[PDB]
Amino acid sequence: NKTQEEHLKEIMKHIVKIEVKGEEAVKKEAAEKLLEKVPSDVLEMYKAIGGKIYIVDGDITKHISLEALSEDKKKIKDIYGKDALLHEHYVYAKEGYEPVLVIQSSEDYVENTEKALNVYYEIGKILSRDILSKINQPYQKFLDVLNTIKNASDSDGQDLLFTNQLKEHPTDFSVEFLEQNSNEVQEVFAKAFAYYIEPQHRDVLQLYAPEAFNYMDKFNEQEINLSLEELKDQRMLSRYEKWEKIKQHYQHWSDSLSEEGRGLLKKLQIPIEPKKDDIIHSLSQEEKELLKRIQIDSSDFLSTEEKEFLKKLQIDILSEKEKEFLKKLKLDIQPYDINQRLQDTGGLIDSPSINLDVRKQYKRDIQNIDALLHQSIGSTLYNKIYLYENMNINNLTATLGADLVDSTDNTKINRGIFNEFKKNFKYSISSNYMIVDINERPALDNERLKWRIQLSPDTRAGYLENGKLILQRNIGLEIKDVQIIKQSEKEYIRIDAKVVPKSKIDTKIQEAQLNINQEWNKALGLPKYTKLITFNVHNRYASNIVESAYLILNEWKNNIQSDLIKKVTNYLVDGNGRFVFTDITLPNIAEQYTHQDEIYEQVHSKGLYVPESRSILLHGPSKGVELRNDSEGFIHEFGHAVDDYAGYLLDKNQSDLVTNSKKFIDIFKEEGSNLTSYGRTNEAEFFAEAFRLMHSTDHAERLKVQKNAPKTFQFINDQIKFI
Amino acid sequence: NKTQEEHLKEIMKHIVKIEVKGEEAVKKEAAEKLLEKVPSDVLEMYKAIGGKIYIVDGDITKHISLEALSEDKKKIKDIYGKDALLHEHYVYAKEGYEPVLVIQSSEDYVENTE
Amino acid sequence: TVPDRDNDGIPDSLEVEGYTVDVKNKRTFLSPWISNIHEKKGLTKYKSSPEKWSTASDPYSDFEKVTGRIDKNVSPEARHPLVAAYPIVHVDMENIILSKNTRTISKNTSTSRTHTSSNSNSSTVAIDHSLSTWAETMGLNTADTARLNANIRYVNTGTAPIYNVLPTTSLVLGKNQTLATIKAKENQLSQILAPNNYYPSKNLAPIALNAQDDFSSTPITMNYNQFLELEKTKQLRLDTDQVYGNIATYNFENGRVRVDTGSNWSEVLPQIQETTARIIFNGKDLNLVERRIAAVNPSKPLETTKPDMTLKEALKIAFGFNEPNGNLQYQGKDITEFDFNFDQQTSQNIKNQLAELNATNIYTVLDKIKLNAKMNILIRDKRFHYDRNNIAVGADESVVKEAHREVINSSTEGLLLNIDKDIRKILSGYIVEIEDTEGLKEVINDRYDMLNISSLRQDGKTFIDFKKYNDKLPLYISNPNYKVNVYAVTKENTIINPSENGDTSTNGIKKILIFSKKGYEIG
Amino acid sequence: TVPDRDNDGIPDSLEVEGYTVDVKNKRTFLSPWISNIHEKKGLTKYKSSPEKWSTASDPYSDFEKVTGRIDGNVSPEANHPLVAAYPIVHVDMENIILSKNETRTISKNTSTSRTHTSNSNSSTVAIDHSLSTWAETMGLNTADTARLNANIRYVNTGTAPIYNVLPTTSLVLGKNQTLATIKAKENQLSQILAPNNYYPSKNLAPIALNAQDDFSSTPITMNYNQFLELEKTKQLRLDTDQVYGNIATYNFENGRVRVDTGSNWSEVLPQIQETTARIIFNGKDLNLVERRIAAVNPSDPLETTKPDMTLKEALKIAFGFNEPNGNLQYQGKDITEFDFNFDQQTSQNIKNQLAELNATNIYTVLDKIKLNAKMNILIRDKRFHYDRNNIAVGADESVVKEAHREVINSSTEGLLLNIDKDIRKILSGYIVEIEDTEGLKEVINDRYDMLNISSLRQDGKTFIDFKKYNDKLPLYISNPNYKVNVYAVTKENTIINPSENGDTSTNGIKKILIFSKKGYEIG
Ligand SMILES: [Ca+2]
Ligand SMILES: [Ca+2]
Ligand SMILES: [Ca+2]
Ligand SMILES: [Ca+2]
Ligand SMILES: [Zn+2]
Repeated sequence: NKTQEEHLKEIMKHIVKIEVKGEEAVKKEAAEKLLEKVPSDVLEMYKAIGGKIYIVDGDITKHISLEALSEDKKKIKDIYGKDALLHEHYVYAKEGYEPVLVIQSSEDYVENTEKALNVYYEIGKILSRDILSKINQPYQKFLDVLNTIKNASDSDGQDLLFTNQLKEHPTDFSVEFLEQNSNEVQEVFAKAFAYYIEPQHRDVLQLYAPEAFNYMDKFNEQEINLSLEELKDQRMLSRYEKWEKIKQHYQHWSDSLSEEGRGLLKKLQIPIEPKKDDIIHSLSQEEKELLKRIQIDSSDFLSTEEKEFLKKLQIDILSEKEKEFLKKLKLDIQPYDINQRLQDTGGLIDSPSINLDVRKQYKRDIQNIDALLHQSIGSTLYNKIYLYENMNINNLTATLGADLVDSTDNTKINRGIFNEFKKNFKYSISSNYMIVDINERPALDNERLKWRIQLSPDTRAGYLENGKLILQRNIGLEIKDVQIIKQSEKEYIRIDAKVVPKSKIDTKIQEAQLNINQEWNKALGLPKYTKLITFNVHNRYASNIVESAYLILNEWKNNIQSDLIKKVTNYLVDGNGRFVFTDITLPNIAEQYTHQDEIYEQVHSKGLYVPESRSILLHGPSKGVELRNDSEGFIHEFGHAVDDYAGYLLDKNQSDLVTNSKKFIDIFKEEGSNLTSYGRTNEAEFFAEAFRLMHSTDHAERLKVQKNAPKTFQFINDQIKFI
Repeated sequence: NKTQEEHLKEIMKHIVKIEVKGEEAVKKEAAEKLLEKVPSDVLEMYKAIGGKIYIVDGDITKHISLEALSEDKKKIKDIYGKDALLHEHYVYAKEGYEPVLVIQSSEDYVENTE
Repeated sequence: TVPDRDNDGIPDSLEVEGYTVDVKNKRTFLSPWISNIHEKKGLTKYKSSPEKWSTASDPYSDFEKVTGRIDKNVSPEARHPLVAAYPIVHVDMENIILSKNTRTISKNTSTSRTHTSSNSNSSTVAIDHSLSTWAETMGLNTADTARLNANIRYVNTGTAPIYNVLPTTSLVLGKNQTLATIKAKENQLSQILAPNNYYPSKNLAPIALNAQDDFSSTPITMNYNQFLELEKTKQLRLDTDQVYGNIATYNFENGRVRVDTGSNWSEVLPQIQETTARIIFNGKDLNLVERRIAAVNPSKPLETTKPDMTLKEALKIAFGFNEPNGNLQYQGKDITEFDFNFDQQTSQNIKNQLAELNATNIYTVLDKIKLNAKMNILIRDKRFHYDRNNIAVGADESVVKEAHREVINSSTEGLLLNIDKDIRKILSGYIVEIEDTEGLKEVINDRYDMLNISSLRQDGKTFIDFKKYNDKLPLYISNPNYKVNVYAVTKENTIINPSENGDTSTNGIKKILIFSKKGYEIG
Repeated sequence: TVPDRDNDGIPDSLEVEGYTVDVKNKRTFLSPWISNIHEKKGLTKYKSSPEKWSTASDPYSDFEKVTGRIDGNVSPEANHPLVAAYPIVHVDMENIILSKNETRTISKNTSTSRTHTSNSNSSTVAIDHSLSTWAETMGLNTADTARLNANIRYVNTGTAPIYNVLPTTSLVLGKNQTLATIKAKENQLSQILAPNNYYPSKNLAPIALNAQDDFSSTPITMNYNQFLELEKTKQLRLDTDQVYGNIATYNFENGRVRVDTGSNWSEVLPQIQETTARIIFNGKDLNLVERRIAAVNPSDPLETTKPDMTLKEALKIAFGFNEPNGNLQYQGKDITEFDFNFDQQTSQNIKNQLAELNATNIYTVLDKIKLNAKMNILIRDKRFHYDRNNIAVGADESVVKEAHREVINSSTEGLLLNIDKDIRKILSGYIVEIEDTEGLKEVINDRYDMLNISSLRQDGKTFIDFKKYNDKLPLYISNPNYKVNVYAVTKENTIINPSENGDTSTNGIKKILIFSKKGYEIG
């Protein structure tokens, strides 16, 4: 316990002094103790935009740089909204193209909260009005903060951070309001910065308005360094000094290059296009006569470019046994692309879904590229490195790739689809080769996603001369923040990521797999160790494919009664069933080439039922030609599963499906011509289409099958009677 | 020596709770706290001879895999030699070539010995 | 790492956001309030204050009140955190004898706990005046000095027990003449006086002032003027103070409850009386029952951290009102039958809270009225009249007739009927007259002190006795044409002395007939 | 971290710049003063001293005053850190009874009041001199000896309770003739004396000097000359010391408030009296109220570190002045109705501060006048005339006549009219006379002590009685043309003895005409 002479020692430690430095040295040291609390980043940015820090004495209107101010600008309202005059006040900041910070010096900045609070308010007003208004900030993130503040239950944040004009605004805050009232948003950001910096009021700003506290805390931790580097991006000499340091560091690996390495890098840049005479001379037989007479614009297996290439090959010289030659000649005209092979395989370059020596040439060239990419990044010439990428949305998803951008003006982002995008985009896995940039270049018209990669100390890469860099294979990326920016009046998406090893991301996916298996055995009544859901995921949009499985299976659960679910899933558990929710290509998850007969008979589409092993696939990025979302794709494949299980309940030694019986082919020729065009190809697709549309979300699509095919409705409701 | 507010702290450590997970999460975690004590080897062997571990709710004769049991096999004697009925009891094991372990789930497996 | 400011043992978020105490597999289990589970079982939603070790400022903590780790004598409606637990003791005087310092007068007194228009507990002793002049009967001249002697029983009505120390009661005659001072014998009796019990209990001997075996008790004496004032008023008054001894605490090491020498009731009563709102009520058995409920005090920053207390919830947690089908009631008795009395400050406050809500009728807005600390509310039964002491001392003629209206026997010998135990507290007797049709009335026991003909019966139904004071002979009418009238006298109309003219007649007694029959076969 | 020089719980920059206690979701939070929120809620901007554990040198700290962790009996204007909490006890004597040491006895009802002349407190008893020679009634010789007896009550007007101890009171006749010394029996009574309450409180019996119970206390006796002077002056004088006993303090581990034996009032009162500025005020109901506000003493380095206290802010935090529309006023009563009396040194200081500011009207510059410690300010009311003890004993004739403007029920039985409660205090009696049309005036109570004809009625008004000294008969109006004057006298004009010539008549008594009406239906 403390005795009394110890209290004498504490109170003399606060009271007694030994050295007095006069006036002006303490005047100088009080000002630096004032400016020590501010992050150094905004001082460096105020240094870079052309600002001067003037610690003066006496009056502040008597300084030279504030001489030409009018009578009107000398009426200043402080942090609390009350009146002041500039010959009475002590800090003013000059606006425009040459800003000036003027601070009256005194010994009252060391202990007081008020004067230091007003100084940090003026510094925050500089930050909101000058630095951030050169990269078009504040923006939609801070508008979400503002609408969270003014739609609260309690009315203390509105009193603390808003003026009277922002109170009486009856609706919410749109981006029009940030356009034509940007100075009010600047005042609000300044006031939040002021209450966050001064360490007496930090707990008060946490208590009265917590969301502004979270915003400013995450801002002063990460976004201020990111914004300083993006402000240096607007300047050219910083770009070329970063260019200089990267070229000097990566000089010796470009000095240790051979001709074969440069040829491999250039063949990794562009696809090796196929030539046409080597295609035509390859046949020379009856095969030329099968290529010569053919319905070009009738078969639905090849794309537009591929049918045009075959139309180009007719001038270089049918749903029957000729189209197998089309399946075989689909892979024959595809360019030698390393990126497409790495993008489609998902790490298994031994997947035998293409030709033999082409697979071997792929594998040897990929091992050559990975063996040449051996140089680490860990160096002493630089601090944190910010490497960019412009990427298309269609490389991640085709479900949101069309409705991301609004239809009225194509320079906006639709906010509902943006929140659907933002909801579960937590991480990323880079299997293919990220050809990244050193500095910023503007994007192509299809590419609104503007990545920004922060590296690792163990990043392995190689250098190119034209202003690019390439990353290696199997890199883990954990997403930090996804926000809408504006650049040159075109609204975009900015995405940050942070490099992690692959084992953490696959550990997360293993944990999520075990959790979804426990939950959907618990909801279906199945054995403890059954593996019914699995994830073979390796691509960039991994997290949303992991998270969207829950919505897919719940929507399949809600659209069908529970008895058919239980019975057909019991059949699938008996037949080694899975529900592969993957985002890699369909012939490469190894539930499908372990039962097919030919390589060119492989299938790539939305959902797929493997008849021998009783599996249901799904594809992540790709969107169906018919479907509206993936949940109808899962019901669409559960249709084929019900077809197989009904084919087993006619005879346990006979045909696999109930639609191959001739007791449904008559109904398929009677009522198979009143519904959508996808099922019209043959009987099984109409079967799955009827089973998809009978269990719709809204009941009117269920009632269309009631009105158009009533006997098929009665037959399908007799096919549920198999229990 | 222990003073009295330390006994207040021990008894509040046994009494007070902060988070309640509903019913079914505690139902799930009670069953895994039941099966944590068994050696993993007999679970792996029961996995290898073709057995299924079914943690169910409600009645245990109402499950599908115990549907075809006769009237005679629903008279079970427990550990102490006394009588029980399968719609009153809570665990049965099915004999033969495809064995099945059926456990009624509850929050009574965490503290009880019986 | 768990936030706990008040050191009572419950975390903060539990206390602001609701918590409840459940017993599951024979083990206590405290947990947050989750409505879809806990509404079905019938558990109680508790709230309290995060910065007070006890919300109502009584020496039992919040944890010890909600979980049961308390001295078990504490009443069941004080196990809630918001109801204050503290003793309320007054003195019950059974019977008195006046002797001259046979020729001594012996009466049976009926005392009651009073509340006039906070400190101390007063009770008003009413001496019986019926048949057994007092100055003649004791034989007293002018220069006499009388002697007083009586039997008392200390009676608790509070919510917390008293250990070993009884209070010190003053005996006041009239307005402010102190007669004597009653103190505790032997300075320690080693007893317990629980809630709702008598010391000494109902099957022992009462404590006698100036006892037989004691001799060192000072004689309680009077002079002549005080003796005449005691005869002309028939009233005393007992003013009891608040020394209540120590507090029993709970030992967390081995479940033992013992009297703690370092904790005292005299240092926790003036906080209960400063932070809580008092609601006095007499609907159960027409006695003034005092309770205190914890409430906010707006100008104190550690008092606005109490839970928000309405008046509906205050009645529910203190007195056991319930709403079975939306009507808030007290064991069938509905609250449109009770009036609300206030004192002046809380009257102004309730008028402001009513003028705020645009409401005029208080009985429909009870879940919207918020209580604050230092309020005072008195809830009385509508059917009765009250005097200055707020003792039930009268009723209207209609309810007396309609309560006596279900008559069982009516003849020339008496009257037997069923009578309620609320109406038996306001009647001082019965008399029967015969009124002639030309206008001649005939009162049969024409004195102010022959009224006590009624006697409580082992059946519970009292028999009005016509025999006892008619020279033990019943009533013979000469003509059944003119009527027989029997009437009860109610305690605000009962006269206790002759007038200045020495009148002993029946005129001046304002009548309330319980009987109206023409005398013949009808009755 | 954050510097804390005094270890009271509040940091320094908050204590110099303004801090306040806010509650958000039922948790006490100590905040810097942010004026754009805290004026809308109605919170208060406190300020205190960085280097004192209590700013006004009273036993309660700064943090325990601003947060409510304080003894609950402390008055609400002593919760501010700049207002000192300390008890002020004087003695209230209700009646006196004079008797001969063996009818021959006297029983009069007295009216006492607290005085302040030009640190210790006292009170002055004015024995009522009207009807109901003292030596003739008592029958006293020159060889006599008198016995004095009375009923007293201790009254507190301070801002802190006193636990278990009562002061030691001397009784003074004339100037320095001590008749008796009053002490509290048994030395520890287990009582409480809250601010603005009595002991024993108004619904119990008063303390009697040498009561009917005890005998062994000292009989109060006088000789013949003391009885002569007491018949002359009608005025005793009580003097009270300052032994107030121990202090109730707070505990943080369980919230209990207990009498700590290691802390005493008699060693903390001579710090409050040395570091504060005392303001006396009687605008409430003409009784003197004393408060002490902490102020800056310029020559002491730990006393210049208090906040600066203007006289406006001192009146606001002490007495509940507020300014609704600029004019600072006290419940409508504007401050131009109030004087300012100073003692010598602070009059010198106020005159130097007014000469510095080049202003002459003190009522317009109250926000610029700074208070220093060790001042004495007396703020009285302008309407009345005050005697040597700052007690209202006189008035001007305008308000005395305007008190009797509002008439209710005039007749010849008396006058019943609505009169103000402030103007009842200065008036001592009424004179009632009959004037003919011809010019003769006949006073109907022709003595100096038959003037007590007014009497308050418990609804809140007074009823003048005409029958009271006319042999209980109504007013004889033979010819209703001529009129009856009934009018009043003030205490500075009232005679309290027979004259030196022996004149008992009403001549020589100054008078204010309040009433003359015709006699018929108007009156
Ligand atoms: Ca607590
Ligand atoms: Ca608590
Ligand atoms: Ca301090
Ligand atoms: Ca302080
Ligand atoms: Zn199709």
